[PDB]
Amino acid sequence: PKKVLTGVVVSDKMQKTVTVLVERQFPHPLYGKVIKRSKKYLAHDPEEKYKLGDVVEIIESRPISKRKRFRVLRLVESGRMDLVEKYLIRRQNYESLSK
Amino acid sequence: PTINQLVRKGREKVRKKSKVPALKGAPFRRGVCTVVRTVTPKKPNSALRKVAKVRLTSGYEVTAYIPGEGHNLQEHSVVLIRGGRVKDLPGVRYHIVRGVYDAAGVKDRKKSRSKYGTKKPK
Amino acid sequence: MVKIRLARFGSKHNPHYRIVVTDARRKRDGKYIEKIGYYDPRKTTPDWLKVDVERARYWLSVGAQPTDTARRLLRQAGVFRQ
Amino acid sequence: GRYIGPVCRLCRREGVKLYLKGERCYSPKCAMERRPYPPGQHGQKRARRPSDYAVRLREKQKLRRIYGISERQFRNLFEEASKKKGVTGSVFLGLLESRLDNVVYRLGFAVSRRQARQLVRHGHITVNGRRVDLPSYRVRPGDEIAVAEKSRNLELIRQNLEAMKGRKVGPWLSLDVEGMKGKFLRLPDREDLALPVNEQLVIEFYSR
Amino acid sequence: RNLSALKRHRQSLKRRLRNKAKKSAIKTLSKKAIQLAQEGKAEEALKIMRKAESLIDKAAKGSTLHKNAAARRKSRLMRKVRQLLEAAGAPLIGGG
Amino acid sequence: LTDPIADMLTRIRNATRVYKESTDVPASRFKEEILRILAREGFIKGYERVDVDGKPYLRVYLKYGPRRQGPDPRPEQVIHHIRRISKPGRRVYVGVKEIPRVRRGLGIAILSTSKGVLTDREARKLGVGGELICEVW
RNA sequence: CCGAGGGUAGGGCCCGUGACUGGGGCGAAGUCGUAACAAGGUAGCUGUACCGGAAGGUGCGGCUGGAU
RNA sequence: GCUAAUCCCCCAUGUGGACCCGCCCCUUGGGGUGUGUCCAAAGGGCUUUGCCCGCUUCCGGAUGGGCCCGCGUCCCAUCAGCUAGUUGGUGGGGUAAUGGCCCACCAAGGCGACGACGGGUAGCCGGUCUGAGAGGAUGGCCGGCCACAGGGGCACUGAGACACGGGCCCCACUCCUACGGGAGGCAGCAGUUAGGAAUCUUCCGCAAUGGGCGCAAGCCUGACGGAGCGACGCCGCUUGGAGGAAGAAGCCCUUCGGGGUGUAAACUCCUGAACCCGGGACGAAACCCCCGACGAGGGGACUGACGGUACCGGGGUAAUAGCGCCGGCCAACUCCGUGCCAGCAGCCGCGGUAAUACGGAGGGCGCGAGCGUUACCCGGAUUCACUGGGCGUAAAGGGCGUGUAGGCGGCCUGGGGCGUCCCAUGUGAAAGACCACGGCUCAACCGUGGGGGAGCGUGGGAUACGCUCAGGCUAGACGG
Ligand code: SF4
Ligand SMILES: [Mg+2]
Ligand SMILES: [Mg+2]
Ligand SMILES: [Mg+2]
Ligand SMILES: [Mg+2]
Ligand SMILES: [Mg+2]
Ligand SMILES: [Mg+2]
Ligand SMILES: [Mg+2]
Ligand SMILES: [Mg+2]
Ligand SMILES: [Mg+2]
Ligand SMILES: [Mg+2]
Ligand SMILES: [Mg+2]
Ligand SMILES: [Mg+2]
Ligand SMILES: [Mg+2]
Ligand SMILES: [Mg+2]
Ligand SMILES: [Mg+2]
Ligand SMILES: [Mg+2]
Ligand SMILES: [Mg+2]
Ligand SMILES: [Mg+2]
Ligand SMILES: [Mg+2]
Ligand SMILES: [Mg+2]
Ligand SMILES: [Mg+2]
Ligand SMILES: [Mg+2]
Ligand SMILES: [Mg+2]
Ligand SMILES: [Mg+2]
Ligand SMILES: [Mg+2]
Ligand SMILES: [Mg+2]
Ligand SMILES: [Mg+2]
Ligand SMILES: [Mg+2]
Ligand SMILES: [Mg+2]
Ligand SMILES: [Mg+2]
Ligand SMILES: [Mg+2]
Ligand SMILES: [Mg+2]
Ligand SMILES: [Mg+2]
Ligand SMILES: [Mg+2]
Ligand SMILES: [Mg+2]
Ligand SMILES: [Mg+2]
Ligand SMILES: [Mg+2]
Ligand SMILES: [Mg+2]
Ligand SMILES: [Mg+2]
Ligand SMILES: [Mg+2]
Ligand SMILES: [Mg+2]
Ligand SMILES: [Mg+2]
Ligand SMILES: [Mg+2]
Ligand SMILES: [Mg+2]
Ligand SMILES: [Mg+2]
Ligand SMILES: [Mg+2]
Ligand SMILES: [Mg+2]
Ligand SMILES: [Mg+2]
Ligand SMILES: [Mg+2]
Ligand SMILES: [Mg+2]
Ligand SMILES: [Mg+2]
Ligand SMILES: [Mg+2]
Ligand SMILES: [Mg+2]
Ligand SMILES: [Mg+2]
Ligand SMILES: [Mg+2]
Ligand SMILES: [Mg+2]
Ligand SMILES: [Mg+2]
Ligand SMILES: [Mg+2]
Ligand SMILES: [Mg+2]
Ligand SMILES: [Mg+2]
Ligand SMILES: [Mg+2]
Ligand SMILES: [Mg+2]
Ligand SMILES: [Mg+2]
Ligand SMILES: [Mg+2]
Ligand SMILES: [Mg+2]
Ligand SMILES: [Mg+2]
Ligand SMILES: [Mg+2]
Ligand SMILES: [Mg+2]
Ligand SMILES: [Mg+2]
Ligand SMILES: [Mg+2]
Ligand SMILES: [Mg+2]
Ligand SMILES: [Mg+2]
Ligand SMILES: [Mg+2]
Ligand SMILES: [Mg+2]
Ligand SMILES: [Mg+2]
Ligand SMILES: [Mg+2]
Ligand SMILES: [Mg+2]
Ligand SMILES: [Mg+2]
Ligand SMILES: [Mg+2]
Ligand SMILES: [Mg+2]
Ligand SMILES: [Mg+2]
Ligand SMILES: [Mg+2]
Ligand SMILES: [Mg+2]
Ligand SMILES: [Mg+2]
Ligand SMILES: [Mg+2]
Ligand SMILES: [Mg+2]
Ligand SMILES: [Mg+2]
Ligand SMILES: [Mg+2]
Ligand SMILES: [Mg+2]
Ligand SMILES: [Mg+2]
Repeated sequence: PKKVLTGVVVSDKMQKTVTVLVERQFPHPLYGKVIKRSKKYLAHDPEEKYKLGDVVEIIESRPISKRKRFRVLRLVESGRMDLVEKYLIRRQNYESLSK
Repeated sequence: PTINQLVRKGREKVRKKSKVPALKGAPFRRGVCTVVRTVTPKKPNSALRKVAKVRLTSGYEVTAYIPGEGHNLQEHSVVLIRGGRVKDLPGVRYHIVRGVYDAAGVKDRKKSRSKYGTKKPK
Repeated sequence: MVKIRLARFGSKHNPHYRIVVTDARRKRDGKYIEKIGYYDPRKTTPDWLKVDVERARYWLSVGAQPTDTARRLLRQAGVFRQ
Repeated sequence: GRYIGPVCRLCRREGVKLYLKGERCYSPKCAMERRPYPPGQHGQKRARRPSDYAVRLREKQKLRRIYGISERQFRNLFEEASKKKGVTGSVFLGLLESRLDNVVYRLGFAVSRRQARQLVRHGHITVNGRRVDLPSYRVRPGDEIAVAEKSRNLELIRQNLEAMKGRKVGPWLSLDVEGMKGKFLRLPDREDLALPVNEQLVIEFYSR
Repeated sequence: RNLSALKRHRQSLKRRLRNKAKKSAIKTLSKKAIQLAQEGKAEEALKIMRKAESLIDKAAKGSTLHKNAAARRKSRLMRKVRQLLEAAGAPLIGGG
Repeated sequence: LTDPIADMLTRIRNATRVYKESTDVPASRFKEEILRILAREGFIKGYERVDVDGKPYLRVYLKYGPRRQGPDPRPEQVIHHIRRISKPGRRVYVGVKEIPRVRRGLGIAILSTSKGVLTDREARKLGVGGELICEVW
């Protein structure tokens, strides 16, 4: 099937595009422990209906642009700004990891 | 370390330090001798060890041991070398293969003859 | 076209072909599309020939072309009996 | 190839007669009967305590020396036994036994395995009809081990066939004299042979 | 030092001539027709547009155009001509 | 407190090693289900839900061997050994085919499965796997 | 138009090499002394600081891994 | 300047197919339909009112591909910030096709400690090697994909190429020549040279398998099939076997009585590698021809590089042994010579006048057409520790707080079912590996069959623990 993933919209500052952050767990291949890793997908939103904070599902689709190969499938939940904070606070922290 | 610490930093596979760099991954390497002379070994030994300084096809110039009783090496002697240090002559890390190029086998070996490039006798 | 032929396995002076369906442009002993029987030209065992006949008729039915000396080993196994 | 030298020193070193000769093995002119001490300048010197290593080497060399087989060939069998189902010590002795030249010496056609080799090697032997001149043929159950027809009429093989008439032959074998043919019945239970070998010590030699 | 690969190059050169030649005209005409349809000039646009469409599908018969190119070329022609005429209209001939 | 389970098992080991008759661990309908394995398999006499200062606990009744002869008369343990496998630091899960044989059968591995808390034997029986809570012998 | 590359100019990283120079490892068959190990003949060690052919010394503060 | 065609074009013909608009199903550009418009072709051969090979347009199949997405894929953070076609959008261009692949305009975005950017190193996989396993190391031969064809750029032709033995241009190098000019690209098979410790015949054949063109005969095939060289590796085989002294000589030891080499030799008999002589393959039955119907089917014939080789028969000669080691680890001990010298050495260490440790010798141990050395990989190394280590004094607790990210988290109850667990099903190529059997006289090598797996897709299921949502609590924590 076409791969479907669920994630939070973290950017809407593009026109007709949202950045949807998808997260996943998996046991570490050697040390066993369940670990998380996340990844941003640029998702096509022709309708500019998805907004910051939306938890959504995106479906792998025929390529729209360089880097956009997913359309937003459908809304799941609205207003998870607490997630968007998680992401943003991390980016903001980066200003402290330099020299 | 915690399990987490290991997820974060991993364990570190530690490399080996080659003990015969001048070979440049070769089993043997050809050279010419610059200096052919004797060296005094360290405590608690005492001797006059026979040694060649050899300039290599691999760019490197090293001191190599000349094993056996007596040799025929002088300046310009073309020589093959093999790995293996001589513990008691620091800096010497390679051996001259007797019986190869301008390095004769030992005259009159009977025992252990292959390690000395001396042929089977009459 | 897609073809049915003999891929030489075995070894030196000891042939052992696999009657096989492969693309014509493959190499002889290359990845085949499907194995469908074997052939021992030296005839050195009770069954120096075998053929999935139900299959060899499919590939034929859908356009595979056999080699000469495969056509035969398909006749000899009566894939051609009408 | 195989050992091909002074064969008495072997027994002497092992401290045991290995029956590597045939006839002379049984006379009082046997080396081990005259000098049951190890070959060379030092055999009369008092032995010092053999190491664990020593011990297992000796046992292996002995088992190996019996069959006159090369060390590689010995090794390859032993491994073969370590992959093969069951008890390795057994199977190893079994597989060592199923060798042509041994079976031939077992079925009495010759006085020494050494002689039983040259017999196979000189094509004087057969299995299930066909001629076989490979001393290493792994013989299976059911196999008919004949003398060559053209070799049936020969002095050496005659004299040696005559010595077999009512001598009984291992539970895993049958011998039809006159008919000059014999049979490999089954692989030997360990008991069926009684060699001066703690074959356990052999497994232990190769596990280092 | 010789081959019939030479022959094979000899021919390529010649096919190339016929091809380039064919593609030029197709572009010349579509443009001609799109040009008309802008200032349309309804009947004339459509006239030339057919002459292109012919020439397109004709090249597609051989190696010059892959048939989907022809499809693609044709589609984009018609889309252009028509939508141009909608700033003025109305379609004088066929078609369609 | 970060591992209620380990805390329990440890409360036991600690007690069993100074030979207490019982010891109480803070109650949990999951901790219980594990004690319900520990007693059934005969590692403990059993447990009973009691109360300490108004607060729910499980009093766990410990079991040992005979007094012994020798200068150290202390009895053998019935729980010789008990230790977390899966932990909060590293969850440990097994498919059925990879459930361990503790101590050649003589000990068990309690496991939480979606058919409840089982032993290796029991798990293999219903043929399911799960988080490997711990090991006892 | 784009375009291999060529040319001009200025940057960045890396390697080789260099009068001379700084210590380092080793050798040991030497000179000077004896700093540490005993209360090691001024308890030791210490961060810093100033100083002295050299180990080192002294100040300030710290540790005991200090003998009596 | 002339002439032919399966060459080129025009018109005709429209089952169909292409395209715009409308409309129905469908739901990214899928299928259908109405109007308008547009598009086909080549004939050759027989036995000649009939068949064969072609040519055309459409639909489906099969096979081979393009593109796209999830996850996996080394070292340095003494590389921490990177990004202007940059990230998105609208329109167009291009292609078989999506796409910033390309372009114009517009917006100001995209990426980064889950490690961007930068540097270094490496073609990736099936596998291989080691290892109890986990793991480590590796990617040669064989199979799969990729990339490249003197260094670069480019497109043409075409179903397919931006094409190793096709084209264009620029560079570097070399060559040829009649000095005006012109030519090449072995990382195809051999072969030369350079480099190197080091890696092969300028062999034979299309007989076999396969490929290309042909109706076919057939032609081409350095693919391939074989032969040559090289202990490079593995496997197989030989240098004999039996008998033969209280036991020669020589040599070594010695308390001078003797001990060793040694049944070893001699010698006696038996066999019979090599060699000689004769025969001598399998690999090859199709294509074709005959009859039938050019099919099904039956029968005829040709053809073998290797090779007169393997192999079979007959005859027939006692017929190459070398290398390491013998202080301990480690199996194997004495004499002489030497005298901190000459020298050995993997680690510990040996040698300064009684050295089992140097050199020779006798003797001994281990392997044997091999034995040893050097190099490198895993192992021993639980010495990077997941399995499976540690931090008072051995190396190892941050000088102390505060706190971001993260990691982790009490008791009870429900919903969800992400982790987790079960079943089903697809995939998991072939070779290899493992078990069985079988063919080469064995083996190596090779064939047939069997057995599975992780992992990932799909359908269904479970709900204890972890998760998530929701509702309770007071033992943690905070407060009065
Ligand atoms: S037994 Fe036969 S072989 Fe062993 S010594 Fe006595 S004689 Fe020689
Ligand atoms: Mg777009
Ligand atoms: Mg000394
Ligand atoms: Mg040179
Ligand atoms: Mg030596
Ligand atoms: Mg016996
Ligand atoms: Mg023992
Ligand atoms: Mg076994
Ligand atoms: Mg016996
Ligand atoms: Mg082992
Ligand atoms: Mg041609
Ligand atoms: Mg024009
Ligand atoms: Mg084209
Ligand atoms: Mg076309
Ligand atoms: Mg564990
Ligand atoms: Mg430029
Ligand atoms: Mg430039
Ligand atoms: Mg230029
Ligand atoms: Mg200096
Ligand atoms: Mg002082
Ligand atoms: Mg002092
Ligand atoms: Mg003092
Ligand atoms: Mg001070
Ligand atoms: Mg002074
Ligand atoms: Mg002072
Ligand atoms: Mg203080
Ligand atoms: Mg004409
Ligand atoms: Mg027309
Ligand atoms: Mg722009
Ligand atoms: Mg677009
Ligand atoms: Mg194209
Ligand atoms: Mg771009
Ligand atoms: Mg990430
Ligand atoms: Mg990092
Ligand atoms: Mg580079
Ligand atoms: Mg490379
Ligand atoms: Mg291990
Ligand atoms: Mg690699
Ligand atoms: Mg390699
Ligand atoms: Mg390959
Ligand atoms: Mg290139
Ligand atoms: Mg190129
Ligand atoms: Mg080149
Ligand atoms: Mg070029
Ligand atoms: Mg080409
Ligand atoms: Mg080219
Ligand atoms: Mg290319
Ligand atoms: Mg090619
Ligand atoms: Mg070429
Ligand atoms: Mg001229
Ligand atoms: Mg020219
Ligand atoms: Mg040339
Ligand atoms: Mg060559
Ligand atoms: Mg050279
Ligand atoms: Mg070759
Ligand atoms: Mg051919
Ligand atoms: Mg053919
Ligand atoms: Mg054909
Ligand atoms: Mg040829
Ligand atoms: Mg005597
Ligand atoms: Mg004697
Ligand atoms: Mg004598
Ligand atoms: Mg003899
Ligand atoms: Mg034949
Ligand atoms: Mg050795
Ligand atoms: Mg050893
Ligand atoms: Mg010893
Ligand atoms: Mg001297
Ligand atoms: Mg002496
Ligand atoms: Mg030694
Ligand atoms: Mg010696
Ligand atoms: Mg061999
Ligand atoms: Mg190592
Ligand atoms: Mg070990
Ligand atoms: Mg390890
Ligand atoms: Mg650990
Ligand atoms: Mg440690
Ligand atoms: Mg502290
Ligand atoms: Mg600090
Ligand atoms: Mg937090
Ligand atoms: Mg949490
Ligand atoms: Mg909880
Ligand atoms: Mg689930
Ligand atoms: Mg599966
Ligand atoms: Mg497989
Ligand atoms: Mg397996
Ligand atoms: Mg067999
Ligand atoms: Mg197989
Ligand atoms: Mg629930
Ligand atoms: Mg709550
Ligand atoms: Mg409280």
